Amino acid sequence: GNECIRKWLSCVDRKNDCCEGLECWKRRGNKSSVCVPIT
Repeated sequence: GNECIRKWLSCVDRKNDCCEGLECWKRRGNKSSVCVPIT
């Protein structure tokens, strides 16, 4: 099924929840870490 945080989503306390292919990246203007696409 689907048990993970999609892309471009807030991951304040869910850094290890980001879906496959994403990483909890901290922002500056947003002030809230979000799952970003990794290479």
